[PDB]
Amino acid sequence: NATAFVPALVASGLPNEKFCFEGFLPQKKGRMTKLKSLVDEHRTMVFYESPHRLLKTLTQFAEYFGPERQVSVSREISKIHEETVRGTLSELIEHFTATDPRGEIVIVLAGI
Amino acid sequence: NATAFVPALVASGLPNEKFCFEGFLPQKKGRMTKLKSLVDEHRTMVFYESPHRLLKTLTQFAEYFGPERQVSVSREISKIHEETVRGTLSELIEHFTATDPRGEIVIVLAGI
Repeated sequence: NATAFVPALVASGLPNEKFCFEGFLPQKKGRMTKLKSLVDEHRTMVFYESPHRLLKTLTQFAEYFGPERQVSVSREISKIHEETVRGTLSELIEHFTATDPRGEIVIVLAGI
Repeated sequence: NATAFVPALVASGLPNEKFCFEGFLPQKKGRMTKLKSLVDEHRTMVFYESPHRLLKTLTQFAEYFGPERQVSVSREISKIHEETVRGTLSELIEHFTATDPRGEIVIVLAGI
């Protein structure tokens, strides 16, 4: 689902009227640059991620934005049915260390 | 969980700063009265319900508030992990007719 971000934003409990759709992070070349680039972003950011890459992305998010930054990770089970994990980046890293995630997800990250 | 409503409100995408915690509907005596009483409520309402009673409650909500009224039904999997079904009462009745629900839930109902 291409517009999976719409319900993710609603589920997130984060400011969602002003937001930056970022899509997928660069896997390699350009990735640190993109991350570095988002450090002063005050708007909610929305990213898509794969389940096997989520923990790395969340870890690096903690490194660049701080472990206390609010985040929401969501999986769309249907157009009306969503599953969501929300808290600090630190809480989500701990959560997705104990349990691997389950489908393509949307990450909704609080701005500065 | 007694304060399961807190994350349900966040997940709901409904106005959540002004809200009426209603708890459990009367099962029998007093139930129609309570429902009748909420008909002109403009604030979001929050209820707790059991999985075997949800469909009846949602059906009667449609009868009293209208099938187009926005609603969110949530299940707390942990303090940070929630599962949510949101749409019109009509959409949720259809959803919970095809699949019975899975634990104690919180219903977050849009006001008038």
